[PDB]
Amino acid sequence: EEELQVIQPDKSVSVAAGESAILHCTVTSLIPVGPIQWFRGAGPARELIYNQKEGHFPRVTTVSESTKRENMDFSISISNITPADAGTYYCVKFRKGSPDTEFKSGAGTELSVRAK
Amino acid sequence: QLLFNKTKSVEFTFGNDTVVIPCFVTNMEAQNTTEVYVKWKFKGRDIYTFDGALNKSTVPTDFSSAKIEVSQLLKGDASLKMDKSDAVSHTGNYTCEVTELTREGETIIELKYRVV
Ligand SMILES: *[C@@H]1O[C@H](CO)[C@@H](O)[C@H](O)[C@H]1NC(C)=O
Ligand SMILES: *[C@@H]1O[C@H](CO)[C@@H](O)[C@H](O)[C@H]1NC(C)=O
Ligand SMILES: *[C@@H]1O[C@H](CO)[C@@H](O)[C@H](O)[C@H]1NC(C)=O
Repeated sequence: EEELQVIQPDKSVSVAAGESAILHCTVTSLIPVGPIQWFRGAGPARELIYNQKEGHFPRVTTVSESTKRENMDFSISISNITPADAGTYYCVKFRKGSPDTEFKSGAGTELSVRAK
Repeated sequence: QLLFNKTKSVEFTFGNDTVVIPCFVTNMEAQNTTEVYVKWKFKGRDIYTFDGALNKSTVPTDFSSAKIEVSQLLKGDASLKMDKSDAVSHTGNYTCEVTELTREGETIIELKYRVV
């Protein structure tokens, strides 16, 4: 058997201001038990961008039907991009606990935003 | 996500020997409880956890009566049960968080005590 991989296939993505950004991420395994979350930046001051909990991220949703058990695609769409959204975005796998712990991070995707 | 059949609140009086706080997942697809994690939270603390992979329940000493019926998890039922002593001194908002493999979700229920 092989280790879980978190795959962000795109090193960078360019989006025109006002458009929606698509950030890709897939996993190779659904165990160990625990969620996938997206952040902008890394380290202690990183910003939570998405998880599967209802009603928290009005700009962000999954591209694929992530309500299915077999889903391995964690790609997200972010609406209404402005220059303020520029940065490196990480797809991160957690394991459950009190509290949950980071298990494995994807490589990151740099979002650049094109002005007017 | 795991999706929930939501309940705004449940109420009890002096007449209740125990209480149940309902939590029902509507798209559960688990084959074994090893695939499942449950956390019930109150004022930001985990007051009950079930780690399926270890078949291990954990409560703090001030919620010593808190439990779920582990056999019902495969049907999507993660309802919390506790005795009236733990209930009457801990009224307020409870969060039920369920994880199955990589899918997660949560829902909130207010536990209300009516004085008669
Ligand atoms: C629609 O809303 C979702 C968030 O729910 C967002 O991710 C997506 O980009 C929006 N679509 C468009 C075309 O703006
Ligand atoms: C308390 O008891 C009543 C009457 O049997 C019941 O309908 C209600 O659901 C109970 N409340 C809780 C919170 O368990
Ligand atoms: C669930 O899986 C565990 C680990 O293989 C096993 O010990 C347990 O018996 C399984 N549950 C049932 C009802 O067989």
